[PDB]
Amino acid sequence: KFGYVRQFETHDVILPQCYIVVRIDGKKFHEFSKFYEFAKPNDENALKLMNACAKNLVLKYKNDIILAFGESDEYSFILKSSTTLFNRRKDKLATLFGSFFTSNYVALWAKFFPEKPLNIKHLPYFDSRCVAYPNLQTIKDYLSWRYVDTHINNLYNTTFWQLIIKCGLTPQESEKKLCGTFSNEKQEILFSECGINYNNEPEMFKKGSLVTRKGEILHINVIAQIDEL
Amino acid sequence: KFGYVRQFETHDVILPQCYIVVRIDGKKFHEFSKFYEFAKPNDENALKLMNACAKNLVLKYKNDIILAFGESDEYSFILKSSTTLFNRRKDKLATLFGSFFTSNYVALWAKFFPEKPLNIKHLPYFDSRCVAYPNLQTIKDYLSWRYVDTHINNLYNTTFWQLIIKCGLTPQESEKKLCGTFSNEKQEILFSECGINYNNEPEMFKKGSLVTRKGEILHINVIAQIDEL
Amino acid sequence: KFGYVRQFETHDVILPQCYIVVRIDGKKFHEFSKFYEFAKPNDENALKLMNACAKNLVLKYKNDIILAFGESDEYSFILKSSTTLFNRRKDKLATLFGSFFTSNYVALWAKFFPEKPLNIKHLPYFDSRCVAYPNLQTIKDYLSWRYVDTHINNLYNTTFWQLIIKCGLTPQESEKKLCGTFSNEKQEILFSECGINYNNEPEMFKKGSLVTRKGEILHINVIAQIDEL
Amino acid sequence: KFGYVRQFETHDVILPQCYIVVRIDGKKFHEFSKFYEFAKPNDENALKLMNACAKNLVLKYKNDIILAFGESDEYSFILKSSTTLFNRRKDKLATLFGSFFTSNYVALWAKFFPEKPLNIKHLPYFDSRCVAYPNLQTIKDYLSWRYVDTHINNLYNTTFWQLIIKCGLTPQESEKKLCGTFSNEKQEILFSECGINYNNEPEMFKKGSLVTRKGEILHINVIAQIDEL
Ligand SMILES: Nc1nc2c(ncn2[C@@H]2O[C@H](COP(=O)(O)OP(=O)(O)OP(=O)(O)O)[C@@H](O)[C@H]2O)c(=O)[nH]1
Ligand SMILES: Nc1nc2c(ncn2[C@@H]2O[C@H](COP(=O)(O)OP(=O)(O)OP(=O)(O)O)[C@@H](O)[C@H]2O)c(=O)[nH]1
Ligand SMILES: Nc1nc2c(ncn2[C@@H]2O[C@H](COP(=O)(O)OP(=O)(O)OP(=O)(O)O)[C@@H](O)[C@H]2O)c(=O)[nH]1
Ligand SMILES: Nc1nc2c(ncn2[C@@H]2O[C@H](COP(=O)(O)OP(=O)(O)OP(=O)(O)O)[C@@H](O)[C@H]2O)c(=O)[nH]1
Ligand SMILES: [Mg+2]
Ligand SMILES: [Mg+2]
Ligand SMILES: [Mg+2]
Ligand SMILES: [Mg+2]
Ligand SMILES: [Mg+2]
Ligand SMILES: [Mg+2]
Ligand SMILES: [Mg+2]
Ligand SMILES: [Mg+2]
Repeated sequence: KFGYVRQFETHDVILPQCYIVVRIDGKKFHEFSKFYEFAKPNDENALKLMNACAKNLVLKYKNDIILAFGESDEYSFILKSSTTLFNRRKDKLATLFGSFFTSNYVALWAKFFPEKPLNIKHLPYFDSRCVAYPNLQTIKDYLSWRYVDTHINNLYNTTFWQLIIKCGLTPQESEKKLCGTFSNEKQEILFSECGINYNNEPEMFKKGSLVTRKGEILHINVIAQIDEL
Repeated sequence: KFGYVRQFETHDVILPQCYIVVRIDGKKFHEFSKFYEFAKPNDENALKLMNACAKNLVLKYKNDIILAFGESDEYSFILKSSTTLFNRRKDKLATLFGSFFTSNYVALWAKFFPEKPLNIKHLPYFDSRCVAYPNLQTIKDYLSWRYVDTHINNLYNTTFWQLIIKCGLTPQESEKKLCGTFSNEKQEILFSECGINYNNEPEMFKKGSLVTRKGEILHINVIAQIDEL
Repeated sequence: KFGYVRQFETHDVILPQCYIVVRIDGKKFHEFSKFYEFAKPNDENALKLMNACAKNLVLKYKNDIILAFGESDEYSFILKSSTTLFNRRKDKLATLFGSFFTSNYVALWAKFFPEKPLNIKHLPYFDSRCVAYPNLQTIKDYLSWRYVDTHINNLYNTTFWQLIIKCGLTPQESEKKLCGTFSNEKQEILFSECGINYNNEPEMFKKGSLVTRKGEILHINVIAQIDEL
Repeated sequence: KFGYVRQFETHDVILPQCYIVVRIDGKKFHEFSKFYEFAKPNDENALKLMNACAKNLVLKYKNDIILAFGESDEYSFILKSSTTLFNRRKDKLATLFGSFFTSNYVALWAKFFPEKPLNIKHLPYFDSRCVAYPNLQTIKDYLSWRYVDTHINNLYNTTFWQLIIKCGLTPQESEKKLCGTFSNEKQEILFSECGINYNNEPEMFKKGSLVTRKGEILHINVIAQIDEL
């Protein structure tokens, strides 16, 4: 009857024998972490909750997910190249993982933050993406890339917010001080002038949250994913 | 450094000057509605909640949404043929609307169901799609199609469940009984044997839930949407 | 047995109810035309060959083509927004039109250039493209855009080559010479110094080449394609 | 000015680090070879024409092709997993090989068939396609799939037409006579009843036509393509 409109849709699928990354990146989590007054560069609970949602998800698809890695508002799920999940539908993959994740976020909020509840006008909601990785080397480098990303970001943010806190700086000059440095330089700027050793930093913050199937862990890259299969 | 993995993504975008439909349809909502013991054929609270999320979602993007229409676990949001929202990106449209709606559902569950709190192991989560409609007639027809679908379904399901309830039938001979029947025939099964008149069914069940901008109403297809532009 | 590799293909199609443009443009036609000594930026024979090919093509699909417009090495074919040809498929439409065209080119060459035969090492070969246009305006404007292009460029290159030919200019100072000018300014540069009038330039050069179904004509935009339906 | 129409085009490309195949299959080659009265089901000259074309094609892009394999009206060209050609664009790869090839066919037709020239109303034109293969296994299997199809088809069609030709059979009873047979059974039907030995059938008909870079060979699968890289 009016059914012909269904003609217009698109059911496109990810290429066979490719890994699938589904990545989830929270929308405006700058302002979102501002409103609920998160813990500044790093909120132990906010990050842990992310981990919770991620764990529940890889638990949910325990067969198709090799592992996951979370950063800020972001979390990444690796789908084995052989997966038939959702008949390899991009939309279904992305949207469904995202909704499920979002749903676990909202659900589990009460546990991690009895402090400040959700109000309404300001809510979490997340982006989701399907990315095709044809061979193992690429997935490995993808995962690495995220890991880099977290490393750099925590470094910069940490030595930035210490300067404001400890040395009383404004956002402008704390930036100029940090401009053009190295990884090591900032760690010195942390160690002497901010007076804090960066290795003494908690390990979930530096090296990011990596969920294998079930129980989850935090360390660098040694690719023993090579072994897990 | 590793950044070339971003080389693998796809930013594909809805063709310019096309109306957009972002459709949301809950996953495994049969099991969902069974576990929380929804009101079978129709749960007033459930549908209303759905409506709440919708109202908040067209509120959120006021500029780009013409209107929305909800059915069961489904909602359809129309975007204006000229919209730049999220730069016309399929992924972002779909996934973001999905997260948001979902987020809204889990938030407002506390409100609509003090009866049964959420547990965990059963959580609401929804699928999302983008569709591209090159002209007004098709988008119109689309909406029509949805409405038709809700009218037909509601009639079948209603005479089905009143057969089971009132006359104590098993699903099978209720199916074969209902098999190959017609409109007036179902409604006849309804009033005589099931002792209930169909026109007195709440309007929101029969004709579905239509969200215009801000507040929302429930009737058929008469295109007064044609006038609002 | 090995047949699974077939499952790797992609069957993607043009969104329904969109006019379709198929554009053909010959690769390296600068070097090509330079090799075969085409006449300056205007060769009656080459353009007539192109037109003949296109005439053959709209002859071939008389059912799906509204009309077609040639400029240089370019030819654009407008398929009706309703067409089901090749089931609306990109690969088939681009490559098949391209092939067909290329084949007619190479066929009818001996006709249009009995002067010089084809050699081998340099052969005509053409890029083809599929574009979707969701309504009338867009299509009209596309066509416009093309006609525009042919008109403008006919003027610029004409006066350029007269500056080189008649006035003995080198390209560089002919370019700085023509730089910044206007339409009638250029026509004057043509009329006084180079001794030719641009209104008597052949209407096929100026207003571009246009083929409706069957017989073909050259003028501007008066969109009388409006009526044909 | 009208330029916005260009914003409707589509740049979609092949996923990085995938072998590409460009396959070429002439539309309606049944009627073409019927019209030009080709040789039963194997025309030596037709095949070598096809071959010279593909050689010129691999010749043209010597950098990005591992090799090419032709069968009937078909030819397949394997592009290396790392290729940047046409910036990996679907449209350009398909249409360009399509057109070059078509051009080469029509050109070198003179050489291969001095017997009957091309006419007009019946002209060769070819469908072209792109396929992405994420790994060597699959590209190998692709090729295998092809060689398989040609071997199988050559036997079936050969004893088919020998049954028609020599024993005076009509297509129906040849079709049944051949129905459900095995390889060796068919070669029998060939040796006892049609009087011909399928071992002495020309290796270019049986084992297909394989172009490595430059000069080209006909044998089976022994993948020394593994070493050439
Ligand atoms: N305060 C605070 N913010 C966090 C924390 N974890 C993540 N975030 C926020 O999330 C951001 C991560 O980068 P983005 O995802 O690009 O920020 P975004 O603006 O929310 O996301 P987009 O709109 O997609 O660009 C940071 O700027 C933080 O503000 C945290 O533990 N504490
Ligand atoms: N009992 C009850 N069920 C509802 C209500 N609203 C929606 N539903 C359920 O939602 C379903 C709608 O159909 P689908 O969305 O295709 O069901 P689904 O199995 O969850 O979805 P998929 O797994 O993606 O195919 C119905 O079968 C209903 O059971 C309600 O108000 N009451
Ligand atoms: N000499 C001559 N050249 C022509 C004529 N018509 C078209 N051309 C050539 O066609 C070109 C038109 O632009 P393009 O199609 O972009 O040329 P191209 O660089 O060979 O094509 P691409 O590689 O696809 O960009 C001019 O540079 C001319 O060299 C003609 O009548 N005479
Ligand atoms: N007689 C003859 N036919 C050949 C030869 N080589 C290829 N063919 C034709 O090639 C065809 C291969 O299949 P297709 O190309 O799919 O046939 P088609 O109907 O012409 O093409 P499509 O419309 O694309 O399906 C066979 O039907 C043959 O008729 C040959 O050497 N001799
Ligand atoms: Mg973000
Ligand atoms: Mg981020
Ligand atoms: Mg559903
Ligand atoms: Mg449904
Ligand atoms: Mg060109
Ligand atoms: Mg041009
Ligand atoms: Mg064919
Ligand atoms: Mg074939």
